[PDB]
Amino acid sequence: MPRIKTRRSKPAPDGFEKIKPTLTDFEIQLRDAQKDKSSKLAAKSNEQLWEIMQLHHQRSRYIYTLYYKRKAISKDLYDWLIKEKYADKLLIAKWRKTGYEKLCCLRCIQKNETNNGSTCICRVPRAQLEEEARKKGTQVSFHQCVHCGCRGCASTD
Amino acid sequence: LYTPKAEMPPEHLRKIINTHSDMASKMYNTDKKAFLGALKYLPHAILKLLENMPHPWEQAKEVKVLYH
Amino acid sequence: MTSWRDKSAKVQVKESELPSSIPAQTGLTFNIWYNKWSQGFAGNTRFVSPFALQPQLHSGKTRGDNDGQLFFCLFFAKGMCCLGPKCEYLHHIPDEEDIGKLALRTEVLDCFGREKFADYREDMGGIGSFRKKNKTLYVGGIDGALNSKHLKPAQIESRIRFVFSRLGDIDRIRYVESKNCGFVKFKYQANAEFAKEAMSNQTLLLPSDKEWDDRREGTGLLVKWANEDPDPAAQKRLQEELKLESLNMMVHLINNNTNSA
Amino acid sequence: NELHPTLPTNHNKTKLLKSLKNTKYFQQTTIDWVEAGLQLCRQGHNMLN
Amino acid sequence: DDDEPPLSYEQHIENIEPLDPINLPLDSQDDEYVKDWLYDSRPLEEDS
Amino acid sequence: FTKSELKRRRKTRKGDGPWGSWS
Amino acid sequence: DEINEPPPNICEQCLGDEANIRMTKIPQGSECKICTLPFTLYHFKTSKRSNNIIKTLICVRCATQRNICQCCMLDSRWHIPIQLRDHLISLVNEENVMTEEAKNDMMKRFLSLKNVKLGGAQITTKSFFLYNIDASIPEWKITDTVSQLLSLIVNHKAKCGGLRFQSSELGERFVSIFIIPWSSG
RNA sequence: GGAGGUCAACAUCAAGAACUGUGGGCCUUUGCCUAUAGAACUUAUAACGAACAUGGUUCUUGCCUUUUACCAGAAC
Ligand SMILES: [Zn+2]
Ligand SMILES: [Zn+2]
Ligand SMILES: [Zn+2]
Ligand SMILES: [Zn+2]
Ligand SMILES: [Zn+2]
Ligand SMILES: [Zn+2]
Repeated sequence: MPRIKTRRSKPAPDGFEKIKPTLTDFEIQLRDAQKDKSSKLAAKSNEQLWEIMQLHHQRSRYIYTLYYKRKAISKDLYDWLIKEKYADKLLIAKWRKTGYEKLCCLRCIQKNETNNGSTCICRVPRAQLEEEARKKGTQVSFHQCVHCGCRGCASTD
Repeated sequence: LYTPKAEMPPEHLRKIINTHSDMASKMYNTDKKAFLGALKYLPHAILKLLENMPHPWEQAKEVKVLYH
Repeated sequence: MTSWRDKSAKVQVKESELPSSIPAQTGLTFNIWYNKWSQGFAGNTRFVSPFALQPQLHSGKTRGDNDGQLFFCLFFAKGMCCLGPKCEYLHHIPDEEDIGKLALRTEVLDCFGREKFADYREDMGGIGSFRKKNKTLYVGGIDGALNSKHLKPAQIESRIRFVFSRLGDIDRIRYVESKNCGFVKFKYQANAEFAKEAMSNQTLLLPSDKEWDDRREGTGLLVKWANEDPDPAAQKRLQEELKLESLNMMVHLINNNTNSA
Repeated sequence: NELHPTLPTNHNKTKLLKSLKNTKYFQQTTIDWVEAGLQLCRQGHNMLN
Repeated sequence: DDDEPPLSYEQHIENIEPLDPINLPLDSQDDEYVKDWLYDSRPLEEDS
Repeated sequence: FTKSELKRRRKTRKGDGPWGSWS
Repeated sequence: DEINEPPPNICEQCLGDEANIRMTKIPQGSECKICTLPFTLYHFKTSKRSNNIIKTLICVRCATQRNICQCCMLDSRWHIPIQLRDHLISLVNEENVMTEEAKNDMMKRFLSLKNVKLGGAQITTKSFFLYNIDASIPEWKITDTVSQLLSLIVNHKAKCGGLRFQSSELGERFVSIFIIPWSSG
């Protein structure tokens, strides 16, 4: 488990060093965007979080593409990562499923949280939002999912 | 329906509290009321915290928190 | 068209520069719940804005426009809005047409989307009253010229007219030398409110004149709602206006009504 | 303690956290204990103030 | 002390490195079966 | 719509996936 | 219970023209802006994609006595403000009918309960000095007219139209209840 | 299809030493007699927890100027 080094934490697997710097560059930036840089506007503070969410998402996409896509590491490296909280087991378990392949997060597919219905507009393909932009003619009001800043999360866009 | 909960990184939490720490704005006048609400539930939290103390032989324990 | 409808609207202030919250030192310690100061009492806190809007200079196109909002960005009406074209709430002066849209809904609420109360307020305070239309603004504490008294009350007049003029259509402006106040009156409830929230706490004359550097320590001009005009003249005039207006709307009532027969 | 039972409450079955963690407003994660100790000090404090 | 506002976690504490706990020597002869897992946080999350 | 149309069309968004901003 | 039971009273216009709508229910919402007591508040957006959310500002006890849409606050039947409809209705007949309402605090709260309805409901520079200025006519109407056939300072006290323009090109084009003089030094 | 989850919802958990269904006969649906089938979990120095807190009301006391806060026994 623990992100902290501690004695219980089973020492690294092998290929680790080859990736180690790519990891650390994300890591510093988290320490960077958690820094409490004040703003009076709600719109901002939520933006601030939109970083942390984004980074976390990239790190996981990276480890994921290494292990599954190109198979450039070994099962024990990978599983050691995931044990150390380097990447989301779960989220990656979505990226393996058919449609979700490019998914945001796991709030953005929650059915139960949203007032009605489901699934932030975050998911719908642009190919349709554009259709209501056709008929109605207002272009398209959507830009950022309040939770993330997804824009066309669905795996076509 | 019922998907389960979605676990999220620890950061998102730290950023949250590390902002609402400084409150002087207007936009917190909801959160301000929110705070008074949780005052009812605090002693609960205490219990559910302090029964997980880490015990002499573990160095650092890691827990699962459920936050507002 | 070429002015507002052309180029996208712009930021005024960088969110960095945005003014300091926690109003400063009317008393000892800072209360967290309300945002005030604690003990003691001094002459009231108010001060001229460091800011003002610039009617044709900053106004432009923004997001709410392309997405179809209604209410006007008030932190634009102070030209203090730090979101630039990002702001949903509209940046610019009311035309007649927008009011064409609102006018369904302007019974209850302003052009900034806020809910008018009923009974005004002890002093004729900040938002209006749904029981009544009022287009007409009292203006007081004109000493937000600082104390330099301008060679003619008609220089006051030229200045008041110069300012409030820009902000929309107008009926009239009566300065009063007897009592210090300007009373101004517009077309649309909409314009009125917009100008009001804009013009609080300001100082005067050119990009510089005389004490212009120190303009910033003035108190700033109160702009508050106006009561009746108790003269008979204006008053007779009013009851006329309402009368011809009823005279119009009867036509509506007989059209949909008469159709319903 | 042995002379006087209590004999618990079938139906207690609706816990706080279950009820809570079901809403929009709560979220879930993991974190070092000590840290959560501290967050609880900030919390408790800001409330009482 | 009371004047001394408690220091946040992300900075001071997370980088410090923990400084060893109790445990106890055990043995490779007597305690051989248990010397592996005895001190895990939860001793066996997995042994199927 | 058509697959070619989509594939070509997307690169337009500024920053890869999915935070990348169309327009 | 009964709080729910008189249901919402809503315009069929301002309500917006979509086929299907969803509206929230919150059993103790705001107080009235009128009687100052609680009630059930009903949100909704008009259309689905809107940015702006209609709320309901008043009782159904208070919007009955005066007979009006809780969102709009126009008449139910005529889509018109109270202070109009009961003014027209004052006129024909001759004099009557206005609704004297509620200063103080528990005067209005009290007055909410009694069921009497209310009257409205009962039933349902080149200086140009141009003079002769009419009493009832605004500036908007003046420069209105000017821009309509093709910038001003009026004094209504002295009925003296003071006037200026950008270029004397607008001198010709101006000329090419009105006292003319083309006045400048 | 198998394994798992510090996942969810809906049922049930203290009694004639005790559960439920079904067939046959009687009174007239309950119920009684008889025949038959299946029975998770919990029970005999008796019980869901080889654990152990608080509150209310009503009494008996102890602190003892009075109310919170309390002292130590009982019943509900
Ligand atoms: Zn997302
Ligand atoms: Zn989303
Ligand atoms: Zn998304
Ligand atoms: Zn704005
Ligand atoms: Zn009411
Ligand atoms: Zn309506």
